[PDB]
Amino acid sequence: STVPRLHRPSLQHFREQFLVPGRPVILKGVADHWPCMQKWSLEYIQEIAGCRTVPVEVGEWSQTLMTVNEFISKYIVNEPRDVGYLAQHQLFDQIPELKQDISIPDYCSLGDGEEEEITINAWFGPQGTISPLHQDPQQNFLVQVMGRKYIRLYSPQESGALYPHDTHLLHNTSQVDVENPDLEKFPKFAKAPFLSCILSPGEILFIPVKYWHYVRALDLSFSVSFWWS
Ligand SMILES: O=C(O)c1cc(C(=O)O)c(NCc2ccccc2)cn1
Ligand SMILES: [Mn+2]
Repeated sequence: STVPRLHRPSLQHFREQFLVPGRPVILKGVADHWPCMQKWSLEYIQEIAGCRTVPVEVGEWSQTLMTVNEFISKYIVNEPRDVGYLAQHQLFDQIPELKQDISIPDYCSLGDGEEEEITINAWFGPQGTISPLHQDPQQNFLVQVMGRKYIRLYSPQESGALYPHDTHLLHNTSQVDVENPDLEKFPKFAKAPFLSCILSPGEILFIPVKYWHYVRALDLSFSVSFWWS
């Protein structure tokens, strides 16, 4: 079944019906008028960030460094040879002029943490970037600015059917390939219930703390995640 969509729910409505019980929801009408929604093009990103060094994941992922200009030329526009992903980078601490184009969702103030401790990551890459099914240790607002993303969500109650890796460093990551699972090795995965959605520009997906999520970009995509408690 699909993640529910609510237009600008009250802080109390969000707190009681989603944050406290830990239920995913897509928030409409919240981020859809942030300046990033109309301003962020490849052209704007190149103008404001082109010459800055960014970390890039190259898909068995390896990690390298290059300028934003280099990243767009090699992994976005010029019939890329491999998949490059400007992933989980605090681009707005590096480039404060870009932080003017976003805000922190008001719903974050329902958390128990300081606003200064909210981690804001950029997720900028071509069509076809894929995450492993994984869980994070904080709440998350994932804001879609450019393009769409297909996302699959499994509650923490279903962890047993997701076969987490046995190593400590990877215990938060599933061994299963969500979209082509090995049911001979991971048979419990097939009957695990889940929510899914296509997240589109202007929309905010609330991923509850420790909720397992899987993310595949359907187009050239730019997302901003807010990790908060
Ligand atoms: O908001 C999040 O918590 C979040 C969003 C994404 C995302 O892709 O948008 C994500 N993917 C991780 C990844 C994917 C491909 C290569 C290397 C890392 C992880 N976490
Ligand atoms: Mn994540």
